Amino acid sequence: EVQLVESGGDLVKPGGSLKLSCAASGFTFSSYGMSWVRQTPDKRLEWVATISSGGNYIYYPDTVKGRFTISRDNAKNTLYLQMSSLKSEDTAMYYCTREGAYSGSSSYPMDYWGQGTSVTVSSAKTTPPSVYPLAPDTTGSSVTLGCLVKGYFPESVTVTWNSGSLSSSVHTFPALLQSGLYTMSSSVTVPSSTWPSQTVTCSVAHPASSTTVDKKLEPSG
Amino acid sequence: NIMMTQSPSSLAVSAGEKVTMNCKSSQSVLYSSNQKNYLAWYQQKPGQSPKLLIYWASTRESGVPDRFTGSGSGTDFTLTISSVQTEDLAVYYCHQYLSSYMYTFGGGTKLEIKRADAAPTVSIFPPSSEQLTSGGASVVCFLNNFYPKDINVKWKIDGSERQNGVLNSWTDQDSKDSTYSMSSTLTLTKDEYERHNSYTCEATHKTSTSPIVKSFNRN
Amino acid sequence: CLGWLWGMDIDPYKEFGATVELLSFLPSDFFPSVRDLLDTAAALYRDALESPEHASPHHTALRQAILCWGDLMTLATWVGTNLEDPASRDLVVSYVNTNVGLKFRQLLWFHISALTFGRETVLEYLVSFAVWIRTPPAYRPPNAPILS
Repeated sequence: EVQLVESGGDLVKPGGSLKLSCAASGFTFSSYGMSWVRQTPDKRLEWVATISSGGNYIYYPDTVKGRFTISRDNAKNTLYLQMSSLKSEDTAMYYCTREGAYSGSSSYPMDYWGQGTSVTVSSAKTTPPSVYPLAPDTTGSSVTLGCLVKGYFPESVTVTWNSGSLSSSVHTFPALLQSGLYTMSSSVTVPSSTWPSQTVTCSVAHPASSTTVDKKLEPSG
Repeated sequence: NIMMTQSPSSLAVSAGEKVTMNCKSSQSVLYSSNQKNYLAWYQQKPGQSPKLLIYWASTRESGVPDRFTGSGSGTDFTLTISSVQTEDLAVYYCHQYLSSYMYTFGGGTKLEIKRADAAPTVSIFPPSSEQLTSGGASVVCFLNNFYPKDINVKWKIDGSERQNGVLNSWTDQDSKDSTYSMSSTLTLTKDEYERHNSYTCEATHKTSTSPIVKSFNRN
Repeated sequence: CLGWLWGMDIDPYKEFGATVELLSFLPSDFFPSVRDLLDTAAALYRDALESPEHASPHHTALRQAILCWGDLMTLATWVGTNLEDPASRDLVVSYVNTNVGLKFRQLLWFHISALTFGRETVLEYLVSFAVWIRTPPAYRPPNAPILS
């Protein structure tokens, strides 16, 4: 099974450097060319670099040539992207892709994409979030609970309910920038027989600040 | 640089309908030697990486459902889904790989699912003890599982409509029920919050001419 | 046998990575003389399988290619006699040279360079050279890719 696993994504100050890695498995890595494709916040897909099966031929677009260096180690089954002189317009999700032309015909474009690593190029300082519980009126058949995760930077944050147990009725509201910091929210809809009788907690993880905060939702009065 | 243009930017279709999305390249991607168009179509489902759908403008990738059909030549290409499934909810991008020295992608067409109109389930939340403790006070309103996406939220503090410090966030279409959700957050200082008593959030949706009203009083 | 008189022959290079829809990109004058291609082919074929470990499916498949070329040299002389003379005996050399002749010319080169450089080196050259021709001129570098 073809798997491409990118790593290395982080918050970098403009003018800085960062090295991305991509661990490939489930194919003869030395038989395929590899590329990097980035997806910007506007959701546009932009080709960054390609390197042939052997590491002999290297291709770059005008936007990245002279700043980024694509490389591979066919012995470690890894693809690399050394980024330098980083600018805010380099902020994107970076995907590792396998070029398909190497399978047989020229017909084949890039076929497999990895999950990506997000790169944030900013001078704004890394800030951990503040998690606030949202608890409720004459309770119906089902109750809506929530978590307000405020004032973090950079994106992203992951919110899980009952540490993954409560998955089915969860809504994750996309983050919005307010006073140079992100704010987001999450909601769960549980049966009234389960809350507050059983304990409901939201777990917020901000990997950038190596922060994990677990907030128990308690009723009011 | 061969620029790729996609139209429309988004489109809503009901399950079982035929969909046509267009791709236009600034210059021909037809080889003339091969007599093959160097065009590909990728599908990106929410929270996932793109997946190759079509190559050579018309040939389906291994494992691609028969409902997906690519056509066109030179500069004008189309991707056709006949007939749509809720699973086909994704952003579809076109790509030219003639160049390979400068690969380009289209802006993408967002395929959304058309559904039976659904009214929101509104819930209001007063500021938490720990939030007030820090000097801030955020009032939250969740407008869950509605359809279509168009919704209005007005916040009323003691009968008067407020328009300062309100941020609204929409969820993307639901994978299960194809509905939208939205969170409205009124942010005040502890002092500004303590100065008033009645906090109301009114939701206006296509489903009813009467607003859905939820409120609380500090008592 | 590998090589054939078929229009679109089933699995010609598939087992070795590449396909005919990739080798087609390379020019006809690039490949050398058929005699030199087969002479240097049989040169490595004999001394590598014995003695091993050097048993590669490249020179192993070459036996099914050189003998199939022999299965044509014996066939062509017989066809240009048993039937008529105009467009029956004279079109026999016209069939092999150069359409059927090019198929073996590129097939020999493909398997020879696979041992000379490496299966991946060839597949890489084949992909990168194809990529070079596809590129719209001027945005494309004038220096064409090489195999060394």
